[PDB]
This record gives sequence, C-alpha cells and structure tokens, in this order.
Amino acid sequence: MKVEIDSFSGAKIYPGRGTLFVRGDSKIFRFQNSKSASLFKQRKNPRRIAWTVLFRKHHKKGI
Amino acid sequence: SHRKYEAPRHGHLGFLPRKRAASIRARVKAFPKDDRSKPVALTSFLGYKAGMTTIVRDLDRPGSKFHKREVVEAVTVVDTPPVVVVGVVGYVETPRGLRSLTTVWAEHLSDEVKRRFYKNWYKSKKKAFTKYSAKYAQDGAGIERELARIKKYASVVRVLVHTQIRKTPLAQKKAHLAEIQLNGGSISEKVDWAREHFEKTVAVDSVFEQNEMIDAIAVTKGHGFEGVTHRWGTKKLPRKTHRGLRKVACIGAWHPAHVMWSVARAGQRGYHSRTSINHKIYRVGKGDDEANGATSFDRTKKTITPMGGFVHYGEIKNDFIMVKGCIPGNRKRIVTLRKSLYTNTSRKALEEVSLKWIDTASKFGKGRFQTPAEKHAFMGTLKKDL
Amino acid sequence: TKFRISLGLPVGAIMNCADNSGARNLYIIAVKGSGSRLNRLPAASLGDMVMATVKKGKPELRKKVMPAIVVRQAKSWRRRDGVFLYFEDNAGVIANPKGEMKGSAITGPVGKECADLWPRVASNSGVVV
RNA sequence: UGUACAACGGGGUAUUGUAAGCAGUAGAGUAGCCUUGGUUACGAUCUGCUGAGAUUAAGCCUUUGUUGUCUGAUUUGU
RNA sequence: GCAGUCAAGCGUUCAUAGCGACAUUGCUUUUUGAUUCUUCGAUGUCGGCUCUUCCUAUCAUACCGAAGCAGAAUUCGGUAAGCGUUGGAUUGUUCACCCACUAAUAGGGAACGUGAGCUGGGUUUAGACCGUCGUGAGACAGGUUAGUUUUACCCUACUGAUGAAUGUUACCGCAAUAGUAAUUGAACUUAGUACGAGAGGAACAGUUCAUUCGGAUAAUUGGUUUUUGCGGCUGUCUGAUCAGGCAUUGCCGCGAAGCUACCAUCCGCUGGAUUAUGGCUGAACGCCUCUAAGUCAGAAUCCAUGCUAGAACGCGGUGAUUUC
RNA sequence: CUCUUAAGGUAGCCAAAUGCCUCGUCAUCUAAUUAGUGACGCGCAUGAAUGGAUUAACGAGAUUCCCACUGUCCCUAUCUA
RNA sequence: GUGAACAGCCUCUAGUUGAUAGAAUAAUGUAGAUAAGGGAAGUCGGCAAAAUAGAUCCGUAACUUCGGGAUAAGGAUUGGCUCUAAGGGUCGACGAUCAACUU
RNA sequence: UUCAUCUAGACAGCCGGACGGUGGCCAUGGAAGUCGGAAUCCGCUAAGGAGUGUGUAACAACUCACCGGCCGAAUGAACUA
Ligand SMILES: [K+]
Ligand SMILES: [K+]
Ligand SMILES: [K+]
Ligand SMILES: [Mg+2]
Ligand SMILES: [Mg+2]
Ligand SMILES: [Mg+2]
Ligand SMILES: [Mg+2]
Ligand SMILES: [Mg+2]
Ligand SMILES: [Mg+2]
Ligand SMILES: [Mg+2]
Ligand SMILES: [Mg+2]
Ligand SMILES: [Mg+2]
Ligand SMILES: [Mg+2]
Ligand SMILES: [Mg+2]
Ligand SMILES: [Mg+2]
Ligand SMILES: [Mg+2]
Ligand SMILES: [Mg+2]
Ligand SMILES: [Mg+2]
Ligand SMILES: [Mg+2]
Ligand SMILES: [Mg+2]
Ligand SMILES: [Mg+2]
Ligand SMILES: [Mg+2]
Ligand SMILES: [Mg+2]
Ligand SMILES: [Mg+2]
Ligand SMILES: [Mg+2]
Ligand SMILES: [Mg+2]
Ligand SMILES: [Mg+2]
Ligand SMILES: [Mg+2]
Ligand SMILES: [Mg+2]
Ligand SMILES: [Mg+2]
Ligand SMILES: [Mg+2]
Ligand SMILES: [Mg+2]
Ligand SMILES: [Mg+2]
Ligand SMILES: [Mg+2]
Ligand SMILES: [Mg+2]
Ligand SMILES: [Mg+2]
Ligand SMILES: [Mg+2]
Ligand SMILES: [Mg+2]
Ligand SMILES: [Mg+2]
Ligand SMILES: [Mg+2]
Repeated sequence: MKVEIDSFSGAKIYPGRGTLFVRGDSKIFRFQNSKSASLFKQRKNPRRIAWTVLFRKHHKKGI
Repeated sequence: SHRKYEAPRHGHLGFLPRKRAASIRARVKAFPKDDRSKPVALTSFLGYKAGMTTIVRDLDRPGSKFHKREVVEAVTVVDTPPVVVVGVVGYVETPRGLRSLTTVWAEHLSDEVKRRFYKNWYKSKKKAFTKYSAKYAQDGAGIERELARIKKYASVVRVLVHTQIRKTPLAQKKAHLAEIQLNGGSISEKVDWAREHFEKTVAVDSVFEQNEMIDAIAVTKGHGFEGVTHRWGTKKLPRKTHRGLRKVACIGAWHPAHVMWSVARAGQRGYHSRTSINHKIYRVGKGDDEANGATSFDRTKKTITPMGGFVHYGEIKNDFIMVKGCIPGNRKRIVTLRKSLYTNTSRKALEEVSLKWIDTASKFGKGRFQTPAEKHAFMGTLKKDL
Repeated sequence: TKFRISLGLPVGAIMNCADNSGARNLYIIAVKGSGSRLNRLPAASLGDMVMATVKKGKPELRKKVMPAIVVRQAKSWRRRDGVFLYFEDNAGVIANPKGEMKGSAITGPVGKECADLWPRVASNSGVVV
C-alpha cells in the first residue's frame, strides 16, 4: 500500500481514511478527514489555516 | 380483501422471541460432528471482543476484478488468553437426549473460576470445592473411579474450561466457565486428555489456525425497549399520522379476532444470542510476540493495539484471534469461537490471506499516526516533550 | 460485472450530459437491472444504464426515452480498495441499448467502474478518475 | 486489606486551532513635540514566545504518585 | 367468473398438438342481482396508506410431461403457494389507461381485512354557484366549491419484562414443544458450439458479481451534537481589561464518544424422505406392462442438520450447605 | 320544400364552477396526463341587468405548469426539552 | 442600548422568583432541530417544512382603466479600523467662536 | 347379460407367406391398394382387402387384415351395476 497526502492539510492518509474528491477539471483531492474536507469545501486557504503543513512551511515553523 | 401490493414481511420469524438472552454468554447449541480418527482437540474457545480495525491485503480470487489487487477490509479482534481446563463432563445418550452422567473437576481451582460460583465473593468464606479437593487425598481413588465411569459411558465428552479474565483489561475479575466438546477418537483418550490437562492452559493456537472459517456465538449488544420501526424495520407512517407514526398501522384483520404472533410489536431489541458462521481467521497473534500488528510487508515493530488503546476495552496483551468482518456482541463481551460445523470449499474459504498492513491508528478519533514514533517524526518537536 | 456502488441517482434525478450529442441533461426515468421493492425508487450508480429523457437540449433529442450511461455520480461510494470517492456532479452520456454512445466525446472525468463496464464510453473518455 | 476499590493528580489518546501576558526597526494612517530624526499618543489587525492554550469519560486507555474506604440490614435447612 | 363431458368442424392430410360448433354436466361466492333472517335505546358508511396471515383457479422461480418441440422462442399440461409479484403520469377513485423496469409485474380472502391505526380527496348534514325541472317553497346516481374524524388507564389477544412454590443456594448442561429463511438475476466461459440450408442459436459443469430478504456490527465513510469540547460572530449587561451572564440550546465552523445508514461493512449451513415424472424387475392377461407384490432416481416440497426460545407444574450432573 | 310559435336563442360564449354520451375530437404540456391550457361545437340542458362577453388591479377563494427550495418521499437516523 | 421602530434581544427603577416535587432518560408521543446523494419520485393536493427576507446601488417584462403591475423578474454590496470630502448656527468678500448628525 | 371362437387345436407369443388379373376405373401437374369419388370382382387358392397402416413428388419398399409352422385348454366381444 501507498500512504497518500492530504490535498488541504498535508496529513498522511492511510488506506480507507478520509475521502477522495474528483473536481470538474478531473483534479484529484484527498482529504484525511471531514475537517479538512469541509475546510476545502468552504474554500479556506491552507496557507491561512494555522495547523496545516502548508501554513507551517510558509511560516517557517519547525525548520 | 388482498394486500393490494406485495411486499416481503418485515423481520425473520426464526429469530423469535426477540427477548433478552437468558445468559450474557451465548450457549453453543451444536458442536462439529465428531471425527474419531483425528487427535483430541477442543471444538471451540472463549474470548473477549476487544474491538475492530482495518487491514490491507492482496486479494487472491482468480476471475475477480480485484484479483491480485489490494483490498481494505474490516476485522474484529478477540482477546483470547489461554483457557484453563478445570474439569470434564461425560454425556450418555438416552431416548430423551444427551444426559450428563458425571463431572470430574481438577484438584485445584483458581480464584478466577471460584468467583463464578459466588454472588458475594468478598463476604463469603470461599468454601467452594474444599471438600471436593479432599477426593485427591492419597491416591485420588474417587477421581479415578469417576473417570473410569466416564470412559465406560459418556459417548460425548466435554471439558470444562474457564477464561483467565485477569489477563484481560476487564474489571470483572470473575472468570467465564464453559463446556467445550472434545473431538477426536476414543472417548477413553478424550478422558485421558482432559485429566492430563486438568489445571493446565490451552492456547487458542492449538484450537484454531490461520485462514480457518469459524463461527462466533455471542449475545448481541442490548438496546432496551424498541419501537417497531427500528426493531423490525417497518415503514414509517406519514407525517400526517395522528397518535404517532413510528408504529404499524394495522396490527391484524378483524378475524382471527386476536393479534397474531407474526405482527411486528414494540419490545426488547438486542441482547439476543446469535451464532454467525463463516468468519475467516486473519491472524492468531500472540501477546508475547511484539510486532503483533506487523506484517511481512510493514516490518514496523508494533502491537495490535491502536494508539490510546482499544476504545472502551484497553490493550491486547494475550493471544488474539483476528477474524474478517464483524461478529455479534459488543466490546468487552465474552464470545465463543467454534470450529465450522461443515467443510466449506468455495474459494472464499480455503483462500490463504496474507495481511500486508494492520491499522493501529487511534479509534478514539480521526487517528492520523500508526505509532507514537510516527507521530514524533511527522510533528517534530513539541513544547511539552519531543 | 461491477461491484455494488452506493446508489445516488434515483428516478427523477437530473444529471448533466457529458457527451457532445447536443443534450444538456438526462432525466432518470428508469434503471436497467434494478429490482423491485414496495415504495423503493429505482436508483442508479456510476456505470449503470438508465432510461432517460432530455429535459433541455436539442429539440430532436428532447421528448423521447433513450438509454444513458452514468459516468459521474457525485454520491460518495466505496471502492474495494477502501477509497470513499465522489465526483463534483452527476453526469451521464446518451447511448443505445447495446452501450454504444450517441456522441463522440466526453467532457470531464469518467468513473473507472463505468469505463470498465462500457468499452465505448472508455474509448470516448478522457481522464478516467 | 489487596497484581483491591475509589476520588484526585500524572501520562497517552483525541478535539479545536495558536490561550493569557509581555514585547516588537509589523501596521493603513492620524494628532502633537522639538534636538527635525526621532520621540509621545491613538490604531482593526500582524509577528514571536505558541501546533500554543483549553477540554479529554461523563460508557477512552494507562497508572510504583496523593488521599481515603473496606463486618451495615434481612432471610434461607433435606 | 371458472372447469368438464360429447365431437360436427378448424387445424394443408389429421376431431381431440392447440382449438372446437350444436348440446349438456358442474363448480365458485373476488360480479351483480333475488330475499329480508340478524342489527334502526347506533357493528363508524368509499378509496388509498400500513401490516400480517391465508387460498390457489400458478404470472415468475424449482423439477417435469406434450407439441403442428430442429435450435432459439413459444404454447398446452402435471406436482407445486417454498419464494417473490414493482417504480410512475391522469383520476378521490375500486376499475381503467399509458410510460418504464423486471424473473414476473397472477388472481383472490380475512365483517367487500384493516378510521379509539392514519388520512379525509369522494359519497353523504347544514354555506354557496350553475344547468335542467318546478308558479313556488324546492328537486336532481347532473356538475362545482368550502365544510370539528372523540375516549383505552379495564379484560383478553399480542409484544416484550418480573415472579411465589420444589430443602436452600450456586454453577454447568439436556432438549419436549413452538418458530425457522433465504431469494432471484446478470456477465464471463462452455460457445458462435450443439441444432439448423441459412438466418439465427442453447443447456450442464466452473467462475465473478448483482437483486430482494434477513441477522448482526461501527474498523472506515457519511449523518447526528448539550462533549454546550474548541474557536469565531452579533446585541446587551458586568466601569475598562481578563473572564463571563442573557438572547427559552443566541448563531456559525469544526467536533471526540455514543447511536446509526444498501449512505457503511460483515455473515446467511448440508443430509435424508418424497410429489409430478422418468425407470428396474414383474405378474395379472404364456405377450405387453414403472405396479398389482417388490424396487431405482427425483421438485424452490417435507422432515431433519443448523439457527431462536427453553416447559416459569420437564429432566440431568456438580459445588457449598449456617458451631453461636 | 313543408309543418309550425308569442317569438322560435340574436350579439356573444362553451365539454366552461353549465355537455349526459365523455376520460368528446384535435393541438400543446409529459417518458407516460380521466389533470391544465388553446382550439372545435346539431350546445342532454350556453346566452344577454333571471344580465352576455371581457377585463388592469386586488384575493388566507378554486386550479395547471415552471424555477428555487427542501426528510413529502427513496429511507430512515440522530439530538434537546 | 441595538435597531426605521411602542418589533425582536439585553439592561436600569419597580415587582416577582408563583405554577406538586425527587430520581432515572425505554418505547410511543408533544414541542424544537439537523441530515449524505436525489429533489415532489410522497400526497387528492408541495399539507408540513425549507428556501427568500433588512438596507444601498443597478436592473426590471407582458398587460393596463396609464393610476399600476413593481420589492416584478434578476444581480451586486454590507464587518472592523484609520482617514478624506460635502452638507450648519452665532458674532464681528474675510475672520472669530460654537455645534449635531447624514451621506 | 347376450352373442361368439375352441382338442376336427380357442386367444396370446416367435418365425414363413401375404400373389396374379392389376398402375382396376375416375377426379390430378403427378395418386400405381392406401390425400379423394364410385365399383366392393374373382383365378391360384390353407390365404390375400382393388386394401389395415408406415413410407414415395409418383414409384419402389416394409405392415396388417387372411392363411400357415411350433406350444397345448379354455378364450374373445359388447354390455349391465
Ligand atoms: K341499524
Ligand atoms: K460519529
Ligand atoms: K457577550
Ligand atoms: Mg464524522
Ligand atoms: Mg397478492
Ligand atoms: Mg439494521
Ligand atoms: Mg390529523
Ligand atoms: Mg472511534
Ligand atoms: Mg407507494
Ligand atoms: Mg486525566
Ligand atoms: Mg359503537
Ligand atoms: Mg366496532
Ligand atoms: Mg393446483
Ligand atoms: Mg371493509
Ligand atoms: Mg379498527
Ligand atoms: Mg376514527
Ligand atoms: Mg376505511
Ligand atoms: Mg371532503
Ligand atoms: Mg352541502
Ligand atoms: Mg323557471
Ligand atoms: Mg439578567
Ligand atoms: Mg452562552
Ligand atoms: Mg422391463
Ligand atoms: Mg407398489
Ligand atoms: Mg425451565
Ligand atoms: Mg347561435
Ligand atoms: Mg358546450
Ligand atoms: Mg377548454
Ligand atoms: Mg401533474
Ligand atoms: Mg341562465
Ligand atoms: Mg439610532
Ligand atoms: Mg438531504
Ligand atoms: Mg446536501
Ligand atoms: Mg434542484
Ligand atoms: Mg405524484
Ligand atoms: Mg404515488
Ligand atoms: Mg393527482
Ligand atoms: Mg405551507
Ligand atoms: Mg406578475
Ligand atoms: Mg428582484
């Protein structure tokens, strides 16, 4: 098996966890859970969502 | 006049009455047919349902769309520490059925099983089996005489075994005692096996093996008094209905001038004895074996227990049986796993399953990490620790 | 020939038309191979053949019953690999009873189950999942 | 009178999403002062300490900690 | 309404493959009548919804017999009610009709089942309008619109739940009896094969799925939120801050647990005896004969296996049985 | 051409809240319509202040369709008092 | 106070804290809510519920008795903060002083 | 019950024959015993129908009425209740 990456939060998605969303333009989004799925549907920016990998990278957290 | 639109009846009339089971431990009402050429072996085992998890495995099913592909499957974990054999019961056959002729107990019984014979153990004098243990005074002549009777009689032999509930995380502390049929030849050697195993433990790996189809016998989760809508699955009445809609509209014709047994009625739901068959054993894991949750593909040294423990159960520290799918009964409930009563050869049975990965993420939420080391590696250093 | 997919398109559902036949939507009136149960609506899933009408579209395509094949569901369904997935919209393509498309092109992605079930849809498809 | 039980505490797990406070050559600008390049004041908000803080069994898991509890009533004889 | 008997004829020939005139014998009480026996100190008067059971005159599924059965399809018939028999447009409607799916969209009963189960669209109180009729008040199986659907806490029935009594108490069991369940389809392959001039075109075995149903279960996904758990927001109140109150759960996002969904997943057994029917041997009736004696196979049937309950007046084994 | 009345239903309108036959016929609306609408009219039994026909606006009046919306339903589940 | 507002919501003065209570949280209810995908397929009938909603700006059809229809239909915007501009009184083309809100 | 066959060999059973005149005449595109009408004959004869069926486009060919070889005593038909 291959561990996927959350399209919104960057969390590791193990087999069976979360959901997969195929957009109209055939782009694939993987969500580890309904929290990240709902934030994506609300169109929140992961760069503004303070607990996401993208936010932490942009804000130089941990490195 | 006729029903005017056909529909199947709601519910199964063969699972009646929908009453509470007389015991929290569901009785094994049928044991596998005895083949008296095989060695003496238990026909069943006692475990405690710990919880469920998920596994990934390559499907071996030629002709299937997912042949040689990876499937995610739900599995149930049953904490099964070795059972202690504490007695043997002999059963003679009669024109009125099987009848217990005599029971021979082990010389020493643990407090676990002794508690089973007591409603108030804390304030009792624990006199149980104190005079019986005196039958082993010098040579055990009475014990040998009773065993000789069982050999001379008792076309059916069952061993009395009790769980080691103290090895489970349960607070009950009172062991579960049950009869397990001894399959294998020569009732004489059945009795010899039982006597030689008095006061001794039998592990689940000596009863069950990987890829084996077994049956789970357990009392289902209780739900108390239930209306017809959820007890039987009847149609909800329209929103306009006066006097309530979670009902059956017509509970009978004018004649017979009686409510019939076949009509759905409100009553107790759950806590029923159920025997569900054909559950494939995915793992026969051992507590003394670390990397219980590891596979040949994962190699991560982790146990079967999810992060934070099995929710409402605890940690698996003993031998455990992982069966495919789900089984009757809730977590912490005593279940009986019995060998299949027939020889299933359908390519669903006889399929050799090799787990690639066992989920150990927390079941107390949307668990993201299989191991605390993985949580450490992903999260980096925190303020409290790490 | 396909595993069970959570039905998300009961009778009366209107899905977008993903082909270039000139129809804009398909209105489900039936599902081929659907069973019978009192009060239960026939419902379709990805890859199912339905009977549909064109509510808006070319007038020559409107006002008649025609076979269609569901290529996008938008109702979450579980694949055997444990993936719960769903599309952004419900979409289908006009076909004949033998599964041959009336159009010649697919707009948007197509479910893998539908592509595997219907070779003509797979041949005319672009991105599959 | 214990691999006892309980109430707290600790840890794990999980949820949310970065606490209070302090500080800042952050801040659109604005109003003073005089040594005229700063200083004083107001300022949504921003940044750092801070994936912090808070909650976490009430039907989560675990516990070498702390504190305590452990003979009250009724009835039953072949 | 349904089913027979006869057999002039139809069926190219051929009464009976399938039909069948002229006649004639019946059955049924899901038609409508006939009657007026019960009910007028009152049995709630249509239809639908819901739910259970029963019947078989069987639509489908099982196994078969016959054909004007080459195959495919179909038709007639037998055992068979085990199992299923649908989603919709119009109409109060029963009925009807059409669209569509399907293996099939069979017919019926149960006070024309079912209103202290619902609903109240219709009929069938009182309001009102129209048409015809009447001088008129008014009439109208003519049309139209509006029009209160009451009570169970009793007994029984049913569903679940306790429980005295057997020396006491405890554990493990047995199993009389009662119930019982699984269902149907598709694809691949067999096989473009058998068959057929060709057109067309199977079936058994095997495999993968699916439908309807049922029993569980909550690992995952989804739903649910008083976790009022965290955060955000409005108005106001606590001098400001911090931290809070109220807005009858203030609202919003997320939300663990629990519960739960063909909206999730798992599981749903194999032996015997039979029906129709096809046979064996074999007389009756030196032949023939599945039948008379005997006997083989055989259906979704039956009975068991298995599954549920465990007789609270069925039973067994076993432990301990009170110094005072 | 006849019989015939007080006059013989005119202008209009219609299967209309008035048409039995009738779910009239045609068209439209739908996959399908005893519904709706538009037409037609030998109209059981339409019709002129017993008012005819039509009408903007208005209507807790009757009705049909469409968009939005949804637990009315598929098919139920959960929560609070 | 918010707000157009005697609306709704919170508060001051004043008044009350009166409805039989305690414990649990089964079914079925009454009242209040939510719900994946579909969206009236339910039903006699969209009953019930949901959706919409204030204000500013834009835009607004048929038909009409010219008065309406009309908020037709259909769109956009809205918080906080720091500013900017315009709109006055009184007194002596300017100066002094004073002041409240609306855009 | 009635009528029949029968040790001068009943029925059933196995095997042989089942001719000639003659494809009898006619209707038909062709019909020879046999889709159909009429004629219902004889020679050989223990015995053979211008035909009991199968079969042929018509033939041809099997088949039966009829008579025989073998066995040896009861058998057949239509009726009545
Ligand atoms: K009466
Ligand atoms: K949940
Ligand atoms: K506040
Ligand atoms: Mg969730
Ligand atoms: Mg029926
Ligand atoms: Mg269920
Ligand atoms: Mg009501
Ligand atoms: Mg969990
Ligand atoms: Mg219905
Ligand atoms: Mg803690
Ligand atoms: Mg009465
Ligand atoms: Mg009555
Ligand atoms: Mg019958
Ligand atoms: Mg009735
Ligand atoms: Mg009643
Ligand atoms: Mg009533
Ligand atoms: Mg009624
Ligand atoms: Mg009414
Ligand atoms: Mg009236
Ligand atoms: Mg008059
Ligand atoms: Mg207050
Ligand atoms: Mg509050
Ligand atoms: Mg024979
Ligand atoms: Mg017999
Ligand atoms: Mg008993
Ligand atoms: Mg006229
Ligand atoms: Mg008219
Ligand atoms: Mg009209
Ligand atoms: Mg309609
Ligand atoms: Mg009039
Ligand atoms: Mg104001
Ligand atoms: Mg919804
Ligand atoms: Mg939604
Ligand atoms: Mg919609
Ligand atoms: Mg409808
Ligand atoms: Mg309907
Ligand atoms: Mg209607
Ligand atoms: Mg309403
Ligand atoms: Mg208008
Ligand atoms: Mg507008």
